[PDB]
Amino acid sequence: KIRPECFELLRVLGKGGYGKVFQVRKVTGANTGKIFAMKVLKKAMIVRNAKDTAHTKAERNILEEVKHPFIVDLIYAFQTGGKLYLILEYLSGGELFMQLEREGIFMEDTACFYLAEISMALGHLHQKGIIYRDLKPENIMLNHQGHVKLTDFGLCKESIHDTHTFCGTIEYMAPEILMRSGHNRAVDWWSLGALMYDMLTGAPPFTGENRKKTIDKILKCKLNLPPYLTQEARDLLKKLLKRNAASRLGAGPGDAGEVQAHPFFRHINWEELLARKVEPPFKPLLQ
Ligand SMILES: CCc1cncnc1N1CCN(Cc2nc3cc(C(F)(F)F)ccc3[nH]2)CC1
Ligand SMILES: [Zn+2]
Repeated sequence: KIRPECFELLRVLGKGGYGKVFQVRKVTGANTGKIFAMKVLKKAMIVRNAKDTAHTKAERNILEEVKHPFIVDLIYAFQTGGKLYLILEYLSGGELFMQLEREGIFMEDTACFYLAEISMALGHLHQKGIIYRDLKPENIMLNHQGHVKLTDFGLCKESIHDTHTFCGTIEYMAPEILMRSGHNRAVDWWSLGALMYDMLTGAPPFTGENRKKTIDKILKCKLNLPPYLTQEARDLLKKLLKRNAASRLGAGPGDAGEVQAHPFFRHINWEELLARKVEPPFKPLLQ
C-alpha cells in the first residue's frame, strides 16, 4: 500500500502553479533508502479546468505506457483527497540546458550524441502515438551517467499563465503549433532542429526583441545557416527547420529512421547507443 507516508521529503526541485516536484527518500519496503522524484499536484487547482484535468490524465497514461532508456520512468502513482502524486526515478544529472549554458556552443560531436539519443526517444513516443512538442533544453534531463531523459509530459510548470502553449519560451516550437492550425509528429522533428541549432550556434534559430517578433520570425522561417558548421550539420538543419511540416526529415513514414539515417549521425552505432554503451560527452558526477 504505497502512501505519502512511505516517503520523506528532502528538498524542492521545482515549484509551479499546479504543484511541486520534490526529491524524496522511500523509508518503507524493499526500496527503503532509495531516492526518487515526487511530483505533487494540487487537485483543486486542476479540476476547475477541463483541459488541465485531461492533460493530467494524459500525463499519467503516457508515463504508464512508455518504457524506454531515454524517457523518465514512473515508479508509483497514487492520490489523496487533495493531491495527485507521481513517483518518478530521480535524475541527478540536471537539465541539458545547464550543459549548454556552461559550454556556450557544443562541439558537433557533443551535439550529435544528445540529438541521437533524443531521436530514439522521439521514435518511441511516435510509435505510441505521442507527440513531445517542445525540445527546449530545459525539457531534457540527464541521468547520473550523462544520458538523455525526456521528462516533460504534464501540466505547465509556470506560476503565471498566458491554455498553456505560450506560457514558457516558444522558440523551439513548430510554426503550426503557434498558429494552432493542426499538427502531428512532424512538430518534434522541427523542434529537434531548433535544439540542434541552439547547440551549435549558441541560440535558437528564430528570436525577436519580443514575443510578437519571435512568433513572426518562426512563421516566416527564414533560416540563417551559419557557414562554419559541417555540410552534414547544415543539411540536417535545413531539412528539419522547414515551414512545410510534411516535407521535414522525419515527417515521412520512416519517422526517426529517416533522421537517424542522415550523414550527420554517420558515426553513431544505434545498438550501442540504445544500450547506453556509448560514453557521454559530459559526466555530471565528475562536474
Ligand atoms: C520529475 C522528474 C525529475 C526527476 N528527477 C529529477 N528532477 C526531475 N524534475 C524534472 C522536472 N523539473 C521541472 C518541473 N516540472 C514541474 C511541474 C510542476 C507542476 F506541479 F506541474 F506544477 C511544478 C514544478 C515543476 N518543475 C523539476 C525536476
Ligand atoms: Zn501555463
